[PDB]
Amino acid sequence: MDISKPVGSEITSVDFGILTAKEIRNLSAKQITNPTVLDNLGHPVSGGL
Amino acid sequence: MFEVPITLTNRKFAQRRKLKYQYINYISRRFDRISKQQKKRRRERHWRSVSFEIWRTVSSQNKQPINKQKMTYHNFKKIEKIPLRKMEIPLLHCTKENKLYFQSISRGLEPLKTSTSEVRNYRTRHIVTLTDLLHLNVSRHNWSLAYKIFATLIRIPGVQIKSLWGIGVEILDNLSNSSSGLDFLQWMCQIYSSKSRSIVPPFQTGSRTHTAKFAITYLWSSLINCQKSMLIDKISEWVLTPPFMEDAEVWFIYASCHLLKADINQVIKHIHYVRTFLKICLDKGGFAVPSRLIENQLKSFES
Amino acid sequence: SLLIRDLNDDLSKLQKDKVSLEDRRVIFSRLMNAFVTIQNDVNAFIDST
Ligand SMILES: [Mg+2]
Repeated sequence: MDISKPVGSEITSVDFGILTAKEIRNLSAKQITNPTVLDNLGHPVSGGL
Repeated sequence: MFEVPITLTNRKFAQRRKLKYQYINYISRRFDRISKQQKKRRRERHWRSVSFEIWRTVSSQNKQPINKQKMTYHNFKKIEKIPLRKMEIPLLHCTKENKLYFQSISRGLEPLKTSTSEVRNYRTRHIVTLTDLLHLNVSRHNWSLAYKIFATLIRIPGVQIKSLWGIGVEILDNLSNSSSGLDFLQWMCQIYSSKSRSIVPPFQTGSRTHTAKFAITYLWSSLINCQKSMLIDKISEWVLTPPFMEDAEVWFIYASCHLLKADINQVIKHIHYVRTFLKICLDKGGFAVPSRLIENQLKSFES
Repeated sequence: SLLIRDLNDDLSKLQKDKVSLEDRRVIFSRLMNAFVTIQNDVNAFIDST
């Protein structure tokens, strides 16, 4: 926290609710489908976690 | 009198290969006419296809009927007469013994003396005797001696490792000490699975398309190191690890790991699992039990 | 998930317009199995309880 980095926007309330499968699919960056996490060279498996 | 595990002593054998494949080119060229350099040898050798578990061959059907005589005396000597003089030109550049070899193979006579039998250099002849004694001792069940031969051999700076099956069956039958056949094999695969011609038939190979013998044999033989058990999720963990998709045999290895782990709803998931991999093993060139037998074991399980 | 996507693949390769009834019982057996264990894994996370 830095007195020379002021913030203009302010959160005033929070609403609780439920994520729909439509929202999720739209916002998602990648659909994950592979149980395997790494390969033999320690790189991320594509479509993995 | 046995194969030597060394690159063959050179010059004359290579220039003879020249004369041979060059004359071969001239004769077969004029032959296709009448039916109408390391690199010359290279194109020449190039344009040509390069109750028990029998990896069966390709038998006789769908092959084309016949031919009736192409080659009388007069017609052959027609094809032969000219390319032999073209050969008369560079024969004048090669050595007299080489020229004699060209004359005799071109008459059709086959040379008395092997490449080994005429070979000549101290170190290589000694390596020849070394490797020989290796192969002999391994044949003689003399795993101790043979092991000494192998270690002394691999020491030498000239030997890349064809010799690995020698050490696989060697340490295998040795049982004596040293980090064993499996360790060697998985070492072979770990060092020679990454970018990190004369000598090469299939039993030693490169990892673009199938490296065969050693890989499949450590695979099966490791599943038999589970026959020691009843390790599995290890073996199929590193059969899970590699992508070299044209296998299916590792699909049957996989489904066999699930049948062995299936020997409560967990066991159910293992049985549904093997049920899956048997069909994704119908993916490729089939390994088949009647497989209703596989399923019948799976119903003995469904009990 | 992958495993159910396979059950669903073999399930469609019925007609069974021909096709002898009982496999109906076994397909259901496999489906119940899948639903139960995914539902368990979700429960365990929200929930190991
Ligand atoms: Mg061929």
